[PDB]
Amino acid sequence: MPPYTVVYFPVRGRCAALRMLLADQGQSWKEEVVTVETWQEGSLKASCLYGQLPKFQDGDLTLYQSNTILRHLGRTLGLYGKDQQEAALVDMVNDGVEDLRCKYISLIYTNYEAGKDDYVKALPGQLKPFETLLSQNQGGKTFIVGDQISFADYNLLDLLLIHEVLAPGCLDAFPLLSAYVGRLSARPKLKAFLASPEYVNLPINGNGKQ
Amino acid sequence: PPYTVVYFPVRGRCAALRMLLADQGQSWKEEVVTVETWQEGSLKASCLYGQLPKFQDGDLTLYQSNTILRHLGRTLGLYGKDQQEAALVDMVNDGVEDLRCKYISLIYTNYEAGKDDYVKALPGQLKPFETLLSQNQGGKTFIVGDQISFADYNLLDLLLIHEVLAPGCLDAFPLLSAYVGRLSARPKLKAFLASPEYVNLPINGNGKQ
Ligand SMILES: N[C@@H](CCC(=O)N[C@@H](CSN=O)C(=O)NCC(=O)[O-])C(=O)[O-]
Ligand SMILES: N[C@@H](CCC(=O)N[C@@H](CSN=O)C(=O)NCC(=O)[O-])C(=O)[O-]
Ligand SMILES: [Ca+2]
Repeated sequence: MPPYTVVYFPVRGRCAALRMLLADQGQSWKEEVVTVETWQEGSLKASCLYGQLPKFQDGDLTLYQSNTILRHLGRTLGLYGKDQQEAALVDMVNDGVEDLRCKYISLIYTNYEAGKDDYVKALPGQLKPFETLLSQNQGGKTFIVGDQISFADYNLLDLLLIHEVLAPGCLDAFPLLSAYVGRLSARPKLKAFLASPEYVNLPINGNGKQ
Repeated sequence: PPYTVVYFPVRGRCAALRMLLADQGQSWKEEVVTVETWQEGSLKASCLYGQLPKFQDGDLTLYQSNTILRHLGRTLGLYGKDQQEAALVDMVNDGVEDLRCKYISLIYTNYEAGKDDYVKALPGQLKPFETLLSQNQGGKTFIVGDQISFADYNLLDLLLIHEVLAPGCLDAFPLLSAYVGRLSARPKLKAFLASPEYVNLPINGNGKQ
């Protein structure tokens, strides 16, 4: 059996980035799907540390919190910068990605109809920091931090992909981020994963909105 | 080092990192940002995500409170003994961050009408931390492993501000209760928590708590 197990609802959501990471790094993992019906049962939810998913297993290590899973995999697979200084920059990027993801999730699940217009208008200002970071790192020709891929790249990549769906052409204003999405998405293992049913046949979110 | 904390005159998202620096015997400077300065626009525009705190470690400039905590945890050896513990430390910190976000939402956007439901839901929000303690050396040491981590400081702050919001919220949790008393008694931290540097700052920026 695989050493890694992802326990989550049948959506990309907060597991999209970690899955891209696993696939691109040639890692093996199992998908344990939890249906909304099974979740309503209460048993599993009550057993979850913070009463939520994703839940992740690495051998007998049981983790919760999507960013905890990303950092754990980043640590173990060498995707956390070349030194302590870079590790901090990677965290700074991931925390920024998380802040915007939280806003994105809030829109999708609690106020889509009445908040989309404002969200899209504010989007450029929210994406600009990442374009700025790319511009300050090798002209944005490599990764978000340093000269090697990090877990933050996978999280940012997902953030960009879902926003292109939410607001088509949103990266027209950000040449480096646009090229970055195309470049990372072309990586052999990641490219195959992104085109596979395992990824394509899952909705981005669980409420039919995107 | 040297360390510089750039923030508004409140405890807020710098409380935990300050407790960490003080408890670890580190020296740092406080750059207090005024309303005029922030409204002026220049400083804000220069911040990566347009927000504070901003942190200086020598020639390294950081933003994001949890990035600062993890950086100090990494460089000062407050991140568990190995990868397994580091993951648990992250799990705790992310849990603390989630509740802090809910707390922030309450304080700044729905205090009057939302306090009732928030306090009613609080016990269920704190229980996970009691459970974590119960599974680590009977809760007699730290939140993860046998050494203090950056998550301990963040959790400690979370618990302190909730005791203000809802007095007695830890009475049902013996491990958390003893944990707060134990951590708060650490010499350097005790002195810091009793100093006006800490005491004379409001918890939040809108006078609510
Ligand atoms: N800070 C946590 C959040 C986990 C979370 O919000 N999980 C949701 C599904 S993903 N939603 O955007 C969840 O488990 N919802 C069910 C419930 O809350 O009962 C994380 O894993 O990043
Ligand atoms: N995710 C960030 C949030 C930083 C933040 O919210 N900063 C606020 C002050 S603390 N508020 O609860 C801030 O800089 N507000 C001024 C503004 O946003 O113009 C962090 O540092 O954790
Ligand atoms: Ca240590």
